[PDB]
Amino acid sequence: IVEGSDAEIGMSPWQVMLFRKSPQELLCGASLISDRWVLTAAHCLLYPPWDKNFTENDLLVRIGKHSRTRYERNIEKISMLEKIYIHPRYNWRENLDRDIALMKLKKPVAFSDYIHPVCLPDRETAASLLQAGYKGRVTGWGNLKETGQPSVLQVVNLPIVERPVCKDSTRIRITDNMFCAGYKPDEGKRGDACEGDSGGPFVMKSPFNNRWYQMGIVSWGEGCDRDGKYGFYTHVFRLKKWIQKVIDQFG
Amino acid sequence: EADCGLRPLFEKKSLEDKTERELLESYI
Amino acid sequence: DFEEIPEEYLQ
Ligand SMILES: *[C@@H]1O[C@H](CO)[C@@H](O)[C@H](O)[C@H]1NC(C)=O
Ligand SMILES: N=C(N)c1ccc(Cl)cc1
Ligand code: NA
Ligand code: NA
Repeated sequence: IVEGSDAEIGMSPWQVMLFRKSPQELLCGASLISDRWVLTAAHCLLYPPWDKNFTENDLLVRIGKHSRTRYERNIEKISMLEKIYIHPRYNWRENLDRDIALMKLKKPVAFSDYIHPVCLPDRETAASLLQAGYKGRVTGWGNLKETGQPSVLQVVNLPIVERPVCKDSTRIRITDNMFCAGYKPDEGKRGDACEGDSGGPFVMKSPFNNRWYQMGIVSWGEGCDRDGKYGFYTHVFRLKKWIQKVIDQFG
Repeated sequence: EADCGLRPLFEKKSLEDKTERELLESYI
Repeated sequence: DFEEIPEEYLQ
């Protein structure tokens, strides 16, 4: 995260770190949506242009974390993966359309002060909140600048951007399964996700019921925190029927 | 979950985090 | 760069 700040303890208790077993390293962010399901970006797991195609046994998830690099004894919980599910129409060839994946854990994780699931939006919460100028929050352990790494989880609040401005900022084809967020050059304030934040959550706190909802997944950007560029996020609500179908049939 | 999105150290104790108000103020 | 995690999670 660029131009963010250190998270408070327990501020993002749904935040998950996707961790490579060998060599031991951060791969991506992710989020906890129930005691046995973790949501992330498909490109964290499958990206053939970079020879990336992880299997379950390659990976672990670390839940309840704050420090990036420490083993947070008595706080974090480390879970193995039973199964990866990637959206069947994830478009890694062109523009990362439908950049969404689920991971089922081998055993349920116990909730705690530090470990708690985020809500997924209903149609009405999505319609109400996914409006240009409304701010969400992005969290992760990724790089602090495009060209460096945080001690602890970073947080930044960013406004959703009008769809024409998103489209006019890039040559990539934008789809209805994406939204973009960030400040405009004339707005002064700054901030973005960056390398290593992919797969983590874009959340909004509903003013109707005071619950946090995951509206987006950190998906892609061209650089980090560049003027006139914006971060792109997977539109979780638009893909929720697939999420539900996976959970209903494999959970 | 019935309990989703309510943080133990924040909403469940009626404590506010340092920047959540910035989000609320944008919801106009 | 990362602190070693317990061996039980790698077995
Ligand atoms: C990814 O790997 C699995 C085997 O691990 C394979 O069945 C699948 O087709 C691969 N996907 C691509 C796009 O190469
Ligand atoms: N440069 C990146 N890796 C990047 C990825 C995702 C976002 Cl939303 C912003 C930047
Ligand atoms: Na364009
Ligand atoms: Na920017």
